[PDB]
Amino acid sequence: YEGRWKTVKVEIEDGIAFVILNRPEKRNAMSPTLNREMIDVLETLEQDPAAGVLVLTGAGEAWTAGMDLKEYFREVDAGPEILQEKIRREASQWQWKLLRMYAKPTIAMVNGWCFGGGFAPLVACDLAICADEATFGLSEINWGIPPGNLVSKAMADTVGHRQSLYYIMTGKTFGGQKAAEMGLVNESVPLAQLREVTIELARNLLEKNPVVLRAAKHGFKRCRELTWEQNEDYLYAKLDQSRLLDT
Amino acid sequence: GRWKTVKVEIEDGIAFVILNRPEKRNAMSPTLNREMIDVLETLEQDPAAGVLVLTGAGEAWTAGMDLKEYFREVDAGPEILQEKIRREASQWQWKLLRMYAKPTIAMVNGWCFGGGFAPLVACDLAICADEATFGLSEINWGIPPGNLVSKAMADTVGHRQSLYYIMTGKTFGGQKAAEMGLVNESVPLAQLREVTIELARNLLEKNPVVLRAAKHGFKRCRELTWEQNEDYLYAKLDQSRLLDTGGREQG
Amino acid sequence: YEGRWKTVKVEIEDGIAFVILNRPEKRNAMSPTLNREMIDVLETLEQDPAAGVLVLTGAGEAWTAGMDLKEAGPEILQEKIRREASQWQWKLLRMYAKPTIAMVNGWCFGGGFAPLVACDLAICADEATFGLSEINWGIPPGNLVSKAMADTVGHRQSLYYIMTGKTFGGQKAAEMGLVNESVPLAQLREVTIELARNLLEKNPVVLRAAKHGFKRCRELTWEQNEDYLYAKLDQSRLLD
Amino acid sequence: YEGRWKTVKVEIEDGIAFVILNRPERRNAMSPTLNREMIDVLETLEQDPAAGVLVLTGAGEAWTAGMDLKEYFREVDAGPEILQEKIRREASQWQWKLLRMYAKPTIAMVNGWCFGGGFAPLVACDLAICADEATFGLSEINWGIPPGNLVSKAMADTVGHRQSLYYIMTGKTFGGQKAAEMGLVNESVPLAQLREVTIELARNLLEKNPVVLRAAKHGFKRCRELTWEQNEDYLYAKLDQSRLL
Amino acid sequence: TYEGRWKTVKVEIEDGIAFVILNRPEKRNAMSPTLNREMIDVLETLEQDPAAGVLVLTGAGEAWTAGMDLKEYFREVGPEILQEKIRREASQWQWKLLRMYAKPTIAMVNGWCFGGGFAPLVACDLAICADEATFGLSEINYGIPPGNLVSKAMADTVGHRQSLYYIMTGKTFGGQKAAEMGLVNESVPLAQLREVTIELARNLLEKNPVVLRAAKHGFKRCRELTWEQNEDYLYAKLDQSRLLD
Amino acid sequence: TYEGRWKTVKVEIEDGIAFVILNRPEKRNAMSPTLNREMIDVLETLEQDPAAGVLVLTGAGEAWTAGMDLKEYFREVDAGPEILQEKIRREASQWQWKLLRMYAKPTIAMVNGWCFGGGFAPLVACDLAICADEATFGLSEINWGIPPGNLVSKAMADTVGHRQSLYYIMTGKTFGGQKAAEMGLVNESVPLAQLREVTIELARNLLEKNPVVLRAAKHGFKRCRELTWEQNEDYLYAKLDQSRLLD
Ligand SMILES: CC(=O)SCCNC(=O)CCNC(=O)[C@H](O)C(C)(C)COP(=O)(O)OP(=O)(O)OC[C@H]1O[C@@H](n2cnc3c(N)ncnc32)[C@H](O)[C@@H]1OP(=O)(O)O
Ligand SMILES: CC(=O)SCCNC(=O)CCNC(=O)[C@H](O)C(C)(C)COP(=O)(O)OP(=O)(O)OC[C@H]1O[C@@H](n2cnc3c(N)ncnc32)[C@H](O)[C@@H]1OP(=O)(O)O
Ligand SMILES: CC(=O)SCCNC(=O)CCNC(=O)[C@H](O)C(C)(C)COP(=O)(O)OP(=O)(O)OC[C@H]1O[C@@H](n2cnc3c(N)ncnc32)[C@H](O)[C@@H]1OP(=O)(O)O
Ligand SMILES: CC(=O)SCCNC(=O)CCNC(=O)[C@H](O)C(C)(C)COP(=O)(O)OP(=O)(O)OC[C@H]1O[C@@H](n2cnc3c(N)ncnc32)[C@H](O)[C@@H]1OP(=O)(O)O
Ligand SMILES: CC(=O)SCCNC(=O)CCNC(=O)[C@H](O)C(C)(C)COP(=O)(O)OP(=O)(O)OC[C@H]1O[C@@H](n2cnc3c(N)ncnc32)[C@H](O)[C@@H]1OP(=O)(O)O
Ligand SMILES: COc1cc(C=O)ccc1O
Repeated sequence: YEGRWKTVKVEIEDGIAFVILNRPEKRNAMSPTLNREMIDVLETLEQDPAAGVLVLTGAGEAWTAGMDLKEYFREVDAGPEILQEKIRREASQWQWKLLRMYAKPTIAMVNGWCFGGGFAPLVACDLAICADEATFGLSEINWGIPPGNLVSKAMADTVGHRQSLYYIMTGKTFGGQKAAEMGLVNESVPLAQLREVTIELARNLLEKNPVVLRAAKHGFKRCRELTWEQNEDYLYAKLDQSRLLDT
Repeated sequence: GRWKTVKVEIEDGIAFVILNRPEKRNAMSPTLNREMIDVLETLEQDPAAGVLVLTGAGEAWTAGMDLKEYFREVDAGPEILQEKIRREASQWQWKLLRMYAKPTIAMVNGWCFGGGFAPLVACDLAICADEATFGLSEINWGIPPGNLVSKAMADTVGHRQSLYYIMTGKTFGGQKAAEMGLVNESVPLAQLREVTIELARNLLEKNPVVLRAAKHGFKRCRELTWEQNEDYLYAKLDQSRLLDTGGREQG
Repeated sequence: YEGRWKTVKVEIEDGIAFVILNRPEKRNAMSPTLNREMIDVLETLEQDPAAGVLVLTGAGEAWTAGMDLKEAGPEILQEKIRREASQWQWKLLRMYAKPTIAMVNGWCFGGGFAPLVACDLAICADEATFGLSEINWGIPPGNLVSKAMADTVGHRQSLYYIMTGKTFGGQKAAEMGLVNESVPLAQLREVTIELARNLLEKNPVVLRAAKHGFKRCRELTWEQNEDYLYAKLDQSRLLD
Repeated sequence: YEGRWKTVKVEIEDGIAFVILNRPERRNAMSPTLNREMIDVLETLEQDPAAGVLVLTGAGEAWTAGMDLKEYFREVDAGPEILQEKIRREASQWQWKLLRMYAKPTIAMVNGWCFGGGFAPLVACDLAICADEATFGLSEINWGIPPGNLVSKAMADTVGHRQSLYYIMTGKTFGGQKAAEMGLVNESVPLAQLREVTIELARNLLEKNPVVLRAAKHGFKRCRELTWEQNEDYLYAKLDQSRLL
Repeated sequence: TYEGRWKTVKVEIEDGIAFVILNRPEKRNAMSPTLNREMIDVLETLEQDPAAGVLVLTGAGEAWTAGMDLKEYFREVGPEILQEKIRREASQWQWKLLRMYAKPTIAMVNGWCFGGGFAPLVACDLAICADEATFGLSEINYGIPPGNLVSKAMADTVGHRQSLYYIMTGKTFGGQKAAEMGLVNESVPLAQLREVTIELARNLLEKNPVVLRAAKHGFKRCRELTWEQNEDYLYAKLDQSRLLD
Repeated sequence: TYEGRWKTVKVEIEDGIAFVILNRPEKRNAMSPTLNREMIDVLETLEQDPAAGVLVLTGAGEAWTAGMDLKEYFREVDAGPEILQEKIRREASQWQWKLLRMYAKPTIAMVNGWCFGGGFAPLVACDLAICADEATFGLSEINWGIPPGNLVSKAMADTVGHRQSLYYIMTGKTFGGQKAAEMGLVNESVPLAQLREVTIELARNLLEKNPVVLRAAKHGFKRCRELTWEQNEDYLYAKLDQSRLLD
């Protein structure tokens, strides 16, 4: 994995795969290059047995500062309209299509700045711990666009109706304690203890049968979309599928 | 003096829509309903108005549906009159209001009961007075919550707490309303107007069409799957770029 | 109702029907027998004018320690066994005719979460312990357990407790929104009763419309609900 | 109602309110005037006990040639955005917001051309009889737009998946017989028999209790959206609402 | 044997085919609450009976079912709460147990099918009728909208325009029209009804029962789910089938 | 030239029409994990290729497709790691409907022959379909001892009536091209000798449309099925306006 990707670094320690967004000089802004590389990282790590749990984090002071306004636009305008379709799909592909129902447990370790488009993979990640010192913001409004991709849904899934509208509509920033209070993350802790808390959580997840864990996490995310009567069918099916697959 | 039961004041781009039946604690009559439609429709076309703040005259925000004024009409006409009277209440309370073209803030200055919860939650954001008292009194009056009241709770207040207040009909204060997610914030009545106006000013700074796309998109995306939203939210983004004449000039 | 059921007791006092899960020796673990009796209990108390409100609680230290793992046959029996669990836990309970309160006096694990959340309201003891232990036993949550969490507990929290299987006490359950409130055990029965009596002062048909409407409206758009809620209100006025 | 509206006529006979789109010189294209008049028509006939069933039909050769290319699109598109959104909302308001769950039974009586945007109120009307000679078309694609407003959903509700995509994607026209065969309408008959057949259906409808008829038709259109288990609750509520009212 | 076991219903099993015979022919198999309760017991019993691999729901005499029993419902109902129970019992067998029943089910519609009979007709997986069978949603003419899951049964099997026509008019229709509309798989002469049904039952009996159950259930659920929801759901059913088989 | 490019598929473009030919006719175009991976590549490639205006999905030889490859797609995957199964299923879904159902360009299935089981997903993902009278269809899954996997049962639900769908799923009975057209599974059935001509005529019609506009129209229709009227008022107007932008 060393030197494999230009904009991401992967460090696998004893079952825990740290996936590190690695454009710290651009505050880990999500360029099309990065989107395409994160797709390869998630696919590759899915099939790597040494990666039992994934921790998504950022190099330097940012977690991610959102979409790369420059490189995204640079590539999009260099091509015909239909290029935008491909470029948008690639962002969705790693941010949540692969990530939201990922085969392996995932934890967002939010060490610093998290803006705009970063909310989608933040929520696609199963659980999330952040630094008190981290700063969040849905700054789309202040740039003259509504939240794009699945950002507004990420909010809708995790943060109350009123709170979600306040932050989307104002673009106002908030810290890690506020993010845990509003339910965006599981926990906010001082940055000095971020890695410790995250690793403790990752090892607790490593204790469980991966196939059983997958059945439980996926079934929970899906169940929110189904009625009780539909869930009776769906949730038992996931139960039974787990039993078949769990080996 | 355009409306009998509602006053509108526009200052620096903020339209204060003031429910104006204080003698009745701003209860919602069919007249009020009909006039609120006209108000929302009027203000929508008013380039001077960039944010709406929905508040009450006197001590109440609204004490809810005016039940005498409702029966006055419903029992003087055939069954089908009820259809029209309900459509009119819904029309301003949420059909126009929930997905309103312009940003909306409920400034809950006081009493908020019953049917008041629907326009409350229809309003995008809400700041109340600490001193405000809310309640879902419907149950003690012998009816389940009418109109969209129960959905308004569902959208903003946890399952357990929603059931509790619907089932018991117990009242709660602004702090507890903030706590449960019904409103954004609760502040002392003495600071309610200034707090709402600073929020309102923030919102006037935003591109209107873009704010519209953002707030509508959020409310609708709650109903859709992630994969349905991929399609819907990008559509709202692209629509916002077209309709905003405007410009989006970050870039 | 004395002596009527092997694994449950019903005790009615002045409109309040206490339904007491009664296998203390196995921490009120839910067996096929218990499931069948609970169906009978629910159907009976429905038609009994003496029960105005049901409070679902547990004998001894447990509320319920979840499905009974010991209490094998042809494949088709599993269909019936699963259906019987569902039938009382939420098919009858979630939209029950009468107001229901869970009184969580102690241990609440696994499959207990389903009737916990089907119960309309819930008060628990500070000393009670809850957990979604499924994961530690090697199954995801069965039946309606995960949806039960989805309805009451935030996304992050739900996933945390489901994925880790970590236990939490009464105060945390109230803070998460799992139950309405947590009181010391010493005051659980009194606080529960005060709530029950409050609900007993309502018109039952109206209360029913109100609590059914709210649970269903969560599933419907605002436009659907304009139709559905007014329908429930009018149905209420008919059934008076 | 004689001379009440500029672009629509209402002629009531024996409990049947014939609502006639009345711009035959513009093939009944739906302009902002017509849209606003149609709202007033719907609201008025709702409260008029003389009207027991509405028959939606068109003066001249057309049922409706769709939205007014000039007055609804071209003149508006250039004007204030906020007015555009209001104009769209007014089109919806009569075409389906009031019409799809209308208090009273509704029949579209499709005497001729039906294009584009006419498909929304077509499907909002409970039942529909067209003439064999009527021609239908989702011509939007050929005019450079996808179908606007609720037109696509009007198709989705009544015409199977492959046929809907076919007619939306090609914009090919189809006659009344094909319209009945695909499920867009209930029946197609020669134009010479259209009024008779439609009146006979209206008379059947007029024999039913209005409130019960409302509960049944509303309930059906809503139930398509709900699960069986949600429907147990909802449909029994509609039945009980019906008994109350 | 189940001979003489129930008052209003008969079960006769031949070679794995369980004929469930609605048996109040003097009352055209009207569904009283006694019949509803007995049907609950029948479904629960046949579920666990390995002799029964497929269930065929038919009616004694000239009716399949004339719908809900007017007299015996309106009788057994005061106190209000009793209606809750009676309505449940009706739903319990008609579709709560039946629609997602563990074994494959076939409606064999030999005659009259009205009103409330539509719920179990469509809960049954497949259906064959006689050309001579007559159907109608007479609820409108009795002054109630269709109750229970009747309107959804229609919504699942019959096109939008046709369902509204029949619901709003209450008009009757024969076996051939029932098949044309999609309400049943096939209409055949009465003399061929039993053997066609049996031929189909024999085909179903040849399948792996657990697999058949996954397949029929997953189809009916998938109608309610989006494609992305069904990727998850349908693989879960497949994998569940592989476990349980 | 796409000549020689993929092992198990061919692309031939004539005048804006990209014929995508499933090409294992000696295996009746059974869909192996190789063919699935390659079809993902084909669709991403053709999406960005302005020479391709409309895709026609068809089979070499006597088959359209005989369904998933029992040997390469089921048997051999079953012998592999569990986590591999996850990727294999995803890669089948990826070309069959995740890219294909809302594909950017118009699609037509040209069903020249056998179409079984797994075939039904990409059959209905394709916007339009013409088949030969001589083609034979079947949901054979039940007779191999599985329920329909992947999206097959949803493909049937979207296109074929409730009664007919259960009948064919439950019995496993085959049916011909005319009956496929009658049931709503395809748009039309013609003799095989005319299949190509009729398909190209349709494709030529489709190529006259503004692609961005055609895309909005077919996508909006598919999605509107899932939404209520009030929802569609929002969504369908968003599609119309997005179209006016990108157009
Ligand atoms: C669609 C959406 O995602 S909307 C969200 C878009 N992103 C944002 O609104 C956040 C934008 N960035 C910021 O607010 C600031 O960069 C912060 C708070 C993240 C960091 O502040 P600072 O520590 O003062 O660093 P600074 O602003 O100098 O940025 C460092 C470099 O990162 C670049 N950068 C930061 N964020 C982005 C971004 N989203 N896209 C592209 N470049 C970025 C900066 O332009 C700067 O470039 P340069 O020094 O090579 O010219
Ligand atoms: C499908 C689902 O519901 S997920 C499973 C959810 N439930 C659980 O994880 C709980 C399992 N049980 C426990 O963890 C413990 O019994 C506790 C914490 C509830 C209480 O523990 P203690 O106070 O130490 O008492 P203890 O464990 O000895 O319980 C005594 C009896 O209860 C029985 N019991 C408790 N829960 C269950 C159960 N869920 N199934 C079967 N038996 C149970 C024990 O087997 C034991 O039986 P015995 O006396 O014949 O040997
Ligand atoms: C979303 C939408 O609704 S997109 C638009 C969809 N509508 C259509 O495609 C139909 C367009 N119209 C036509 O194709 C034809 O007019 C037909 C087939 C209906 C009738 O054809 P003809 O009998 O030959 O009449 P003709 O085309 O000359 O129209 C006669 C008058 O009606 C007008 N007219 C017809 N349709 C419309 C329309 N949709 N909007 C505005 N005016 C219309 C014509 O402009 C002409 O008026 P004018 O001479 O004052 O300019
Ligand atoms: C809620 C719902 O399901 S809506 C009610 C649905 N049913 C209907 O609309 C039709 C009711 N019945 C009929 O129309 C006719 O009985 C038919 C067409 C089924 C058969 O007609 P006929 O063969 O001429 O027989 P007839 O009308 O004499 O009925 C025979 C007996 O069955 C009884 N019966 C038939 N249907 C019902 C019913 N739904 N409920 C109670 N009794 C019924 C009749 O009252 C009659 O009783 P009797 O001889 O003991 O006095
Ligand atoms: C979920 C799913 O998709 S399960 C798969 C469902 N598919 C089916 O039920 C169809 C299976 N195939 C058949 O029934 C037949 O092969 C038919 C009707 C399509 C064509 O029959 P024929 O013309 O007699 O050709 P035949 O059966 O000899 O097939 C030719 C070769 O294709 C292979 N083949 C055909 N279908 C498949 C398939 N689905 N998977 C793997 N290999 C296949 C055969 O094994 C044979 O291989 P061989 O020559 O290497 O031994
Ligand atoms: C496209 O993948 C699959 C298709 C099928 C069709 O029956 C079954 C299992 C699968 O994995």
